[PDB]
Amino acid sequence: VDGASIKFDSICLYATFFPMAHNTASTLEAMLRNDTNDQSFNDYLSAANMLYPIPANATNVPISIPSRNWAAFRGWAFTRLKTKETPSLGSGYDPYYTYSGSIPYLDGTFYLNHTFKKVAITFDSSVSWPGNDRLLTPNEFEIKRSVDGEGYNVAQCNMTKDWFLVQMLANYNIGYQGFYIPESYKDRMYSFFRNFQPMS
Amino acid sequence: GRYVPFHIQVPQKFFAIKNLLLLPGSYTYEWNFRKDVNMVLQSSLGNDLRVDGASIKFDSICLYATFFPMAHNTASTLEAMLRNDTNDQSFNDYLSAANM
Amino acid sequence: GYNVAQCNMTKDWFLVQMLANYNIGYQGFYIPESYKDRMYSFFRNFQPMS
Amino acid sequence: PRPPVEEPAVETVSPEGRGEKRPRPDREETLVT
Amino acid sequence: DGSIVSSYLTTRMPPWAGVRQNVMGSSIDGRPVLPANSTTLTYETVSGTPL
Amino acid sequence: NFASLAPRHGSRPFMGNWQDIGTSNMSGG
Amino acid sequence: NFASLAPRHGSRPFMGNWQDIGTSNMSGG
Amino acid sequence: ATPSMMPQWSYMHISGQDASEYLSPGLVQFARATETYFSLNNKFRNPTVA
Amino acid sequence: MMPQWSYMHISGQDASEYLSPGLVQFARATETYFSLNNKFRNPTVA
Amino acid sequence: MPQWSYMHISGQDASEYLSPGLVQFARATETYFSLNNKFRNPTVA
Amino acid sequence: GLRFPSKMFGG
Amino acid sequence: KTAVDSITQKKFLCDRTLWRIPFSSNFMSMGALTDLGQNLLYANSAHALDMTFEVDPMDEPTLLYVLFEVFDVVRVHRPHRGVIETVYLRTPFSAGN
Amino acid sequence: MTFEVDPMDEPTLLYVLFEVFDVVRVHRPHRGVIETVYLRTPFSAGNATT
Amino acid sequence: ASQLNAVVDLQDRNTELSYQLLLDSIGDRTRYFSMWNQAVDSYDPDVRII
Repeated sequence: VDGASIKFDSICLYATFFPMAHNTASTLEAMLRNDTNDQSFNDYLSAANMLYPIPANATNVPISIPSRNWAAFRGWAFTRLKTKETPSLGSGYDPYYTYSGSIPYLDGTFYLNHTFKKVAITFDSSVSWPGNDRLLTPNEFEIKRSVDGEGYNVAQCNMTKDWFLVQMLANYNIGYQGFYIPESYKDRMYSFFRNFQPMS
Repeated sequence: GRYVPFHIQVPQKFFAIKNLLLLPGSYTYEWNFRKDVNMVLQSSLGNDLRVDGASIKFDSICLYATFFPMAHNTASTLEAMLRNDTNDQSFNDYLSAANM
Repeated sequence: GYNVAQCNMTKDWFLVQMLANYNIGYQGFYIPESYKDRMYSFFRNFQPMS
Repeated sequence: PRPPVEEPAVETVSPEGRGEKRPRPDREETLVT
Repeated sequence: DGSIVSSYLTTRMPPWAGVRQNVMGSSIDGRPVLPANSTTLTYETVSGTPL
Repeated sequence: NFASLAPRHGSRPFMGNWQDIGTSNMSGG
Repeated sequence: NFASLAPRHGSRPFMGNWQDIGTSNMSGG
Repeated sequence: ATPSMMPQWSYMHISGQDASEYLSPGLVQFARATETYFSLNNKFRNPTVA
Repeated sequence: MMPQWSYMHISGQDASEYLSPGLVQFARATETYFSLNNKFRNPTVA
Repeated sequence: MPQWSYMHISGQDASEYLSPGLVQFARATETYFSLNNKFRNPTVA
Repeated sequence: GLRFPSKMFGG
Repeated sequence: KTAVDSITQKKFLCDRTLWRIPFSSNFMSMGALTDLGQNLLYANSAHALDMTFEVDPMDEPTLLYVLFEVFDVVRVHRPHRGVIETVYLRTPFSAGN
Repeated sequence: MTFEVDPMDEPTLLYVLFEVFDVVRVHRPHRGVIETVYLRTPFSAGNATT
Repeated sequence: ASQLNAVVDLQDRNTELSYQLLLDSIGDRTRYFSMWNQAVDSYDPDVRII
């Protein structure tokens, strides 16, 4: 609506070639065409990415995965987005996406992490995960509390002691032998302790 | 504000029990905490906070301890190895100084 | 259309200067690490403008 | 905390983890110490 | 409306507070607690009288 | 053995270094 | 073998590396 | 979908051998020689197993 | 003097040497997730 | 070339052309009296 | 080298 | 000296990050293929999943972006000249017929 | 030791670190037994008088 | 020869977030690279938290 427009004049594909010797580049070609020498990559995110809608002023968000193989499952990672700030990428054009700010779904600029209270994970309608009396509240992942009377918070904020233990172990392997500042190569930009700023 | 209900997690600094891996057993663990507002608090002017109305009150103190969920045959082997007199855990103060 | 970096430096010369200093350019251009990217080097000081 | 070490006893400093010129970023390949 | 309530699949009730109903609660001594839809339950609030 | 307690980078257990078993740091010593 | 000139880390001398004796530092290569 | 997921975790290199072990010994010997100027390191999936 | 410096590990063997070989093999395997490294004193001798 | 080898532009590294007693001396005293930058190593492409 | 494990998110 | 009867508010802001919950038996990273993904329970049988999120209320339609972390892997085979063949397999949430 | 300092119009202290080996060795032979031996040298805190 | 697409792309993949999180782990992210327009979105830390 605001008159911005992009128009492509001419687009070229460039490709930089290493000037390898022709007996070396034929030996590497012949080795890399074997079945045992197949080049195998992985996606860095390595995740099936599911968007579940939350209505306005909605507190409880129940989801379900019907019945699947769970072999080689790695874990969960979740962040609340906005429907205004997330395009429908399944179509080639989203006419109802009237927003040109930062896209947290694509840029990685997530900011609604603090808007979570707790998470419950139950496999197979009865097996509460992690179970096994692991956490201080073992049937749920209390991320933050609004009323603390039993004193289960860290860092002079409302983040709980279960969830600070989980997030310092998910990122850093820190928590069973004391909490401390992780070294700066483990503590990247999109990591936990780099961005966790408690307030009062 | 002036009136701050706090909620703090205070580490352990005594070097013999700062990195100690306790083997199984029932241990008492007693500690004395200060209420001195010139010691437990720091002002940016250095004024006497006893005259200046600062006061601390301790409601309750809880000892927390995060266990590694080690397997009961692995943690029985690690227990049995660390009770030998050659596997004694030996520590050193980082300052390692006499203070006069 | 032979310019890099949204400036007027060419694509031949940006390849040569990223290979003279960093061995970067035949397997993709990226930011060299800070121990290789010293003060008097190319990428520390290259400032493309418009 | 300690630089890498070979054991031939004598105690020999190992050259692994040192910085090099690489055509590809070194963090995705190795650990740089 | 004319529709059938509830025609959707009902997920069972989570066994913790702030989910079951959105009625104004009460503290342990009778102080009024605002519902779970309130913005004031997005932080924690603590009271303490000094010495 | 205690080598089945280590993560396998490939088919080999990723054993930690022998030099990381003790601490040696003091105040300049 | 000049191992009594090396600081003992433990019971063994902390000898250096053979390959560190020279230098190859040069501007641009 | 398979009761033993190992033949396709080893095929896709989810749980198996390092690239020093499943590749041909000439390609591993090639990639060590050319490592400073033509990196073949990130072209192959190396699994880590808990 | 010297018999009690080797007892308290002021001068003597490193933790790779005086510890039992089952504990050193344990501490290398579990090094990434359960570190036993800062529990034992390594003497450095001038 | 015999003059690149004399000036160590090409040839053996300092662990190889030096006397083996000096290599063991510079390897032992490396932490407090470094002899490493006194001897030139060739880097041959 | 070829023994370095592959970069994945969170493991 | 005339300070009001105050009440304390505490919260946190943690931008740029994803709330990682690892599917490991001790919440640690002992490998990319965790010990519960290799478990006899979760590999030799099929399980349902019922996740339940309690969030803060917002006066705006919001989304929930859950990452079910898988092994999204390609293997590229090039047997002859001009022939390139890719085989894709992500586990658990495979998308192949 | 003979220190010479600048004069200050305030009662000041002098904090000398006599650097020692403040070392503890911890033995736990049985369940619930915690035996420690402390020793520092030169400035030991135990002699034949105690 | 074959016209058979080697890109079997999926609708519930996020290639962009896979690449934004990749550059954090393989390189320094506060640095600016104008050729790929690699300049990370960063709020001012004194404006967000007063």
